[PDB]
Amino acid sequence: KPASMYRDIDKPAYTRREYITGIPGSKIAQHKMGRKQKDADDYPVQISLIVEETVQLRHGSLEASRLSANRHLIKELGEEGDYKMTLRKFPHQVLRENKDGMRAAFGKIVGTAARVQAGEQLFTAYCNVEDAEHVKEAFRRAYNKITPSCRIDSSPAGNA
Amino acid sequence: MQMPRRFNTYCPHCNEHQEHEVEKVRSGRQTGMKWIDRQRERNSGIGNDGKFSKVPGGDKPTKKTDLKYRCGECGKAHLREGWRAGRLEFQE
Amino acid sequence: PSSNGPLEGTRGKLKNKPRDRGTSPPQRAVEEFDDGEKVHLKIDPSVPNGRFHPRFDGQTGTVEGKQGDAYKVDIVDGGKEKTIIVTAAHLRRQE
Amino acid sequence: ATGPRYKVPMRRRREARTDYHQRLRLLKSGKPRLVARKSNKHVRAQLVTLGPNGDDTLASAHSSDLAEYGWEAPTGNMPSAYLTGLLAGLRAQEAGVEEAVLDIGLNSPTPGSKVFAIQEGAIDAGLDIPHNDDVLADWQRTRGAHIAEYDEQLEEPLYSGDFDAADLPEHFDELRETLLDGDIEL
Amino acid sequence: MHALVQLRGEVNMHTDIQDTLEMLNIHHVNHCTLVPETDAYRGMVAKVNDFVAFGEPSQETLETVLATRAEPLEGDADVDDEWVAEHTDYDDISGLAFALLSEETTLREQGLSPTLRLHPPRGGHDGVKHPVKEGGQLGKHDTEGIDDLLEAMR
RNA sequence: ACAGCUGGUUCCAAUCGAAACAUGUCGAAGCAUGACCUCCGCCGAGGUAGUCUGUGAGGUAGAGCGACCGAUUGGUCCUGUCAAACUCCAAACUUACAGACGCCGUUUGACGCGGGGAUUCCGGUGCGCGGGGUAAGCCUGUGUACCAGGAGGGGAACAACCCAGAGAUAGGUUAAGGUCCCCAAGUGUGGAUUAAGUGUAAUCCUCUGAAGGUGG
RNA sequence: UGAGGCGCCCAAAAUGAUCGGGACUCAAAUCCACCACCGAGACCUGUCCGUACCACUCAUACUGGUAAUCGAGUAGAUUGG
RNA sequence: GUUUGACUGGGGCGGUACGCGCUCGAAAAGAUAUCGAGCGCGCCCUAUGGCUAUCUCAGCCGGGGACCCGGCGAAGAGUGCAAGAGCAAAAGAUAGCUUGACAGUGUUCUUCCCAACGAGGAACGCUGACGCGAAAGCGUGGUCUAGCGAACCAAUUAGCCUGCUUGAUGCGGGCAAUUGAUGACAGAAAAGCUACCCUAGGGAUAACAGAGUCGUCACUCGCAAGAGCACAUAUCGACCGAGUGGCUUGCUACCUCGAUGUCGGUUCCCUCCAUCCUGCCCGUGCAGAAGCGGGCAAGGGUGAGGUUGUUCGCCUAUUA
RNA sequence: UUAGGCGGCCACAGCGGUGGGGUUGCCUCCCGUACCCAUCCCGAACACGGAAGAUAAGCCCACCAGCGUUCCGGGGAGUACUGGAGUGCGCGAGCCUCUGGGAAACCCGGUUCGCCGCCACC
Ligand SMILES: CSC[S@](=O)C[C@H](CO)NC(=O)/C=C/c1c(C)[nH]c(=O)[nH]c1=O
Ligand SMILES: [Cl-]
Ligand SMILES: [Cl-]
Ligand SMILES: [Cl-]
Ligand SMILES: [Cl-]
Ligand SMILES: [Cl-]
Ligand SMILES: [Cl-]
Ligand SMILES: [K+]
Ligand SMILES: [Mg+2]
Ligand SMILES: [Mg+2]
Ligand SMILES: [Mg+2]
Ligand SMILES: [Mg+2]
Ligand SMILES: [Mg+2]
Ligand SMILES: [Mg+2]
Ligand SMILES: [Mg+2]
Ligand SMILES: [Mg+2]
Ligand SMILES: [Mg+2]
Ligand SMILES: [Mg+2]
Ligand SMILES: [Mg+2]
Ligand SMILES: [Mg+2]
Ligand SMILES: [Mg+2]
Ligand SMILES: [Mg+2]
Ligand SMILES: [Mg+2]
Ligand SMILES: [Mg+2]
Ligand SMILES: [Mg+2]
Ligand SMILES: [Mg+2]
Ligand SMILES: [Mg+2]
Ligand SMILES: [Mg+2]
Ligand SMILES: [Mg+2]
Ligand SMILES: [Mg+2]
Ligand SMILES: [Mg+2]
Ligand SMILES: [Mg+2]
Ligand SMILES: [Mg+2]
Ligand SMILES: [Mg+2]
Ligand code: NA
Ligand code: NA
Ligand code: NA
Ligand code: NA
Ligand code: NA
Ligand code: NA
Ligand code: NA
Ligand code: NA
Ligand code: NA
Ligand code: NA
Ligand code: NA
Ligand code: NA
Ligand code: NA
Ligand code: NA
Ligand code: NA
Ligand code: NA
Ligand code: NA
Ligand code: NA
Ligand code: NA
Ligand code: NA
Ligand SMILES: [Sr+2]
Ligand SMILES: [Sr+2]
Ligand SMILES: [Sr+2]
Ligand SMILES: [Sr+2]
Ligand SMILES: [Sr+2]
Ligand SMILES: [Sr+2]
Ligand SMILES: [Sr+2]
Ligand SMILES: [Sr+2]
Ligand SMILES: [Sr+2]
Ligand SMILES: [Sr+2]
Ligand SMILES: [Sr+2]
Ligand SMILES: [Sr+2]
Ligand SMILES: [Sr+2]
Ligand SMILES: [Sr+2]
Ligand SMILES: [Sr+2]
Ligand SMILES: [Sr+2]
Ligand SMILES: [Sr+2]
Ligand SMILES: [Sr+2]
Ligand SMILES: [Sr+2]
Ligand SMILES: [Sr+2]
Ligand SMILES: [Sr+2]
Ligand SMILES: [Sr+2]
Ligand SMILES: [Sr+2]
Ligand SMILES: [Sr+2]
Ligand SMILES: [Sr+2]
Ligand SMILES: [Sr+2]
Ligand SMILES: [Sr+2]
Repeated sequence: KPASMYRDIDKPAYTRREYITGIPGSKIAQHKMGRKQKDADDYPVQISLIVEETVQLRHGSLEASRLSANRHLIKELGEEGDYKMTLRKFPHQVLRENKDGMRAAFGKIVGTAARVQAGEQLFTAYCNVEDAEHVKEAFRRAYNKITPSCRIDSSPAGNA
Repeated sequence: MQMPRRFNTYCPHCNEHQEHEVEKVRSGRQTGMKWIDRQRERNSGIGNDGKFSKVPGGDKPTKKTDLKYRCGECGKAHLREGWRAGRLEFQE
Repeated sequence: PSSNGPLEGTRGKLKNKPRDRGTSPPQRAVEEFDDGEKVHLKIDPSVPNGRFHPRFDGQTGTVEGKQGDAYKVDIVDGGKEKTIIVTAAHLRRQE
Repeated sequence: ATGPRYKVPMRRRREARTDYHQRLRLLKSGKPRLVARKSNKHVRAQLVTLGPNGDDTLASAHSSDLAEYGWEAPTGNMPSAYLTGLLAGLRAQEAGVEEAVLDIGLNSPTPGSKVFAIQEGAIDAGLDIPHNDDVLADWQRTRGAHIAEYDEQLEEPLYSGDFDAADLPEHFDELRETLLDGDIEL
Repeated sequence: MHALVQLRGEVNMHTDIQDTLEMLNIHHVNHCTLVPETDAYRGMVAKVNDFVAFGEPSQETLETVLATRAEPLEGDADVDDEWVAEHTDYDDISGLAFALLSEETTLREQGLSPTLRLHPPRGGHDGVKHPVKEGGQLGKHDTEGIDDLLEAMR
């Protein structure tokens, strides 16, 4: 199913589990990556991926981007590299699909998505001044798998 | 539900509270001589008989209480609104 | 609405702010108003009886007499004049 | 106390001094209240009326100012309570009060108690108060008889500061006699 | 005291906004009214803000417009110093202009029609699709801006 | 014959001017009663479409939840997220009553009341707020202005986009929009960018142009 | 190395291509300001008509006066010809 | 001889949004729709009603999942049943007593916002008679909002009016009210077929087609995990993301019902390019020959046959 | 108000903590069950009768801010949101400008350890 179907915020917030059943499980395997035992303050560089437009990102997209990003960080820094990345959003919005014409059209539950306002940080990484470019590459690969354009913003990092 | 056979309440005849006995209203027999009875015979003939060709309606899932309240001292009874009760059993 | 009883859609207007929760002070339930007085109508969630139809919450009527302990307040619903039977517990002097 | 949503009772409720439910029922009469209180040593009667910023006492009497008319006996007994009610009642009539409702606050409606004695006294003073005779102690007890006979079972004077040996209900009579009289400075 | 001129027609304007103009005695495009600066009148002009041009005019400007467009409550009697002097509590237009600007009286109060039926702006105005700060003619104006408009509509 | 269904119903003008909604209905292609239009009569001094101020009503936007509630991360307090059927908070704003100013009414009698006559109960579009639906020149609400029943000017044409509400006739100045020619008005001024004929397209079923990329 | 402006690539449809057309490139494009004009039945102004109200009147016959606050209209109501 | 209802993204089937109550939808007064989301009511209860007295609950901790003692504990308990709301010296618990779940008659509001409409309901009175309490006071059923039914007829309750010249008796007619049902719930007594069909109309409502949409379908692009012996990119290429078309299908009901004749084929003409061949190119896991992939390009060509009405497709021999 | 009673507002009053206060005065704790009354068992409580003792509780007086609460300054913030207007921008979801309004969280510094009414009283 095309994201064009759900990327916009054109419907009420639909998140109440107490009144919604059959909600598919999320495809996001991890929200905290890298060395999650170490603090974020223990790093000289902090870079986030910022969304430029308000949108809805389905869990299948969060997983693909996160995966295609952490994967790179793993390939370039190792299965234990001194870094840590965080996917700070969770897919709370439940999505339907009307899958009989327009009669009794309320759709059946088909998935979940996270609402992201423009300007917000979807992902945030913490690395050493060495791997600062490997993370910028991980994000480049991440924003290629989500709807909106993104800014790779470098927070703590005056080593340029 | 349950209900007391006798209890104190207002008797609209004595105009004061007194013991009463509650009884379910028993149907009295018809005489077959009321005006409606004669109209059924005057207006029924050959073919359909209008209202006299209709047959008994249905039933409500629950009926309302149909009771008589007799004053224990003057012997007169009075009626009251009834309330839907699936079952009415008197105590004693 | 899905139903049309008297308390339809009254979740907010008939609910107490948590701190006003609990039996209300007797003073305002015994207050006396004179004919001609302007009184605001507002049901007190904690007081069961002596209420008017929730739809009239927020009206500022005129006491034009009483019935028993309750008051008869005159209001103008839209363009229709109506008389409301309401106890002091749900009334407040204006100004 | 715990947080924002926490509900603290009305002050007089947490102090455990005012039964608001009874209060409301009392105020519904539209009449003044004959507020009967009592301490370990004393008894107080007040005729309270409703007011804009709080109640308003129009008249009242304390067991202390009872002596002011010839009383050398204790002030926490039946004779004491009755006379106090009568004194408060009399003053009530003075200020123009003609009827009331007994407000025993948080005391118990025990038959023949002092709050009921205060009531009988206030009623004899001419005040119109809804009551029930078979809940009022019998005349003699009000006088102080019960305590006289108690002193009868002597061995050691009932009272410490010798007010008298075999005590006195007859004194109660002298004082009641002095109050029912016209003269008296209320 | 602010001068108010309707620059946008009634078609499609909210009814409560149109009734507001009418309460301010303006019933046509290009019609001008003089309103005192009070809290009550303030709410009114702020409400019609997008269909009008207003501001405080200079004494001279008010004098020019009064001379050229003021009218009696009834009749076609021209209004000039002689008229003013013989019908109002003033000696000439200037005395009137001053009293109006200082809010001591109103046109109606002095037997004059509450409205100044102005002429289309000679050379045109700055447009009715944008406010003054954006180069348009709508909304509040400087005394110089307001005078420029009123003089063009003399 | 009957039909709640289609068609038609013939002269001129002047005043006012809708409803396409609510309740009931074997009712949904119909009626009745209301709302609303109009006419007549009664009444006799106030009225309230705007705003300001005072006294009240309200929990939507937003926000937040170590304030309830239910969701929703990880680590050895901290750290990551949410709510149409959550709220410790909380607007703009809508709304009752009153006073003030404004406007209006007391020969144009307002407000209110009684009675005669209706038409109407297929609506539509824009904008704001929506709910359903991938969406639709979709379906179904709500507030408002418009079309319907609204000319004239502009928009190539074009019910509802812009200006504009219009007796006749005449002179003048503007509005929207435009000023190289077609076609009335500039081949206007100061300055800058663009080399793609990008563009010369307010709005839109109507005018596309995206993620991504660019030592132009 | 960061930011902004315009443009370029991404970019495929059926009878004849298009910004209405011609055609336009220090513009007749775009953006920032500015100057002068054209252009409605709007607004201003002369005269007349209708309608409403006013004065005079038997008059709804004349005469005079007022209208910034009157002048579009489907169904329908009312009235003169 | 008649009936066989209405609603409905056409109708039928399915369902009942056909009478009621709650939350949300609903946009902070009120009102507000859909075959909108969550879900309930057609009862049950003589106490599970009423009053009074005495009393304080979930849950946790400490001392001897039953009991006893103490501490914390504004309410998370309980209150018949949906939901939302109310309630703590109580509206909850226990105990005792009691029958107000009473008779008569109104005011007002609701039903039906505004704004007319019945039954039903509620709040608040006056009158009568009672219960409990010291008394104020409380009790017109259950804390509040669902638990409901016209006229005609019958039975029933108490008193009274009346029946053709008149009296008596029988048997009738009536004033007031209770109970018996119409759930299509503001009330008809009621099954289907028609391809033998007929009429009135409707593009107010469907079929083909047009138009809008583009989920579906076709095609493309971005990213490039993966494999391709080594090698992302000779070649194949998941996920996810972004688009174009209007060839498939679906959706809508805008046009047409006083008619725009279906599919397939045939014949004849024009066109599109996302190119199968032919021309010219680039790469190769390109020796050659040949393959495979890609680019420009619509001048021309793209044929004959077997089954099947087929479109499609399968099959045969030819063919650049 | 050198200690009391009846209250209004109903946490600015709550939670917690410190210090001070009482010979025939006040409130209490306190002492005691013949009576009125009382405990499904207990004079615990309720009720009655009373002063040997006490200021340790309570209570009243003075005060502290750690938690909770009210209001206020400065910052967040004229931000978020928004009524009116636009031939302003954007492929579009949407954004911007002008006009009139205008939060919440949170941080820091203050305020708040009740205010007020009637009666009585060295
Ligand atoms: C002018 S109308 C042409 S028809 O509608 C042509 C179309 C072609 O798809 N045919 C149909 O729809 C046929 C439908 C049929 C149905 C519903 N049932 C049948 O038993 N037979 C049919 O042919
Ligand atoms: Cl029965
Ligand atoms: Cl009401
Ligand atoms: Cl006491
Ligand atoms: Cl008009
Ligand atoms: Cl060209
Ligand atoms: Cl004529
Ligand atoms: K047709
Ligand atoms: Mg709400
Ligand atoms: Mg004039
Ligand atoms: Mg312009
Ligand atoms: Mg005509
Ligand atoms: Mg005429
Ligand atoms: Mg929100
Ligand atoms: Mg029409
Ligand atoms: Mg011009
Ligand atoms: Mg020319
Ligand atoms: Mg082009
Ligand atoms: Mg027949
Ligand atoms: Mg049908
Ligand atoms: Mg509402
Ligand atoms: Mg029948
Ligand atoms: Mg019966
Ligand atoms: Mg019905
Ligand atoms: Mg109904
Ligand atoms: Mg036919
Ligand atoms: Mg049509
Ligand atoms: Mg159609
Ligand atoms: Mg033909
Ligand atoms: Mg090609
Ligand atoms: Mg080769
Ligand atoms: Mg060709
Ligand atoms: Mg001490
Ligand atoms: Mg646009
Ligand atoms: Na016969
Ligand atoms: Na309360
Ligand atoms: Na017929
Ligand atoms: Na019909
Ligand atoms: Na309609
Ligand atoms: Na209908
Ligand atoms: Na006025
Ligand atoms: Na918003
Ligand atoms: Na119009
Ligand atoms: Na034209
Ligand atoms: Na071009
Ligand atoms: Na007409
Ligand atoms: Na039927
Ligand atoms: Na169906
Ligand atoms: Na009724
Ligand atoms: Na289609
Ligand atoms: Na497309
Ligand atoms: Na070719
Ligand atoms: Na074949
Ligand atoms: Na002490
Ligand atoms: Sr939507
Ligand atoms: Sr992207
Ligand atoms: Sr016969
Ligand atoms: Sr027969
Ligand atoms: Sr049945
Ligand atoms: Sr008109
Ligand atoms: Sr609203
Ligand atoms: Sr030029
Ligand atoms: Sr230039
Ligand atoms: Sr079209
Ligand atoms: Sr566009
Ligand atoms: Sr792009
Ligand atoms: Sr005309
Ligand atoms: Sr006309
Ligand atoms: Sr048949
Ligand atoms: Sr169908
Ligand atoms: Sr009740
Ligand atoms: Sr059958
Ligand atoms: Sr056949
Ligand atoms: Sr035709
Ligand atoms: Sr091509
Ligand atoms: Sr080839
Ligand atoms: Sr075909
Ligand atoms: Sr086939
Ligand atoms: Sr003891
Ligand atoms: Sr697009
Ligand atoms: Sr401000």
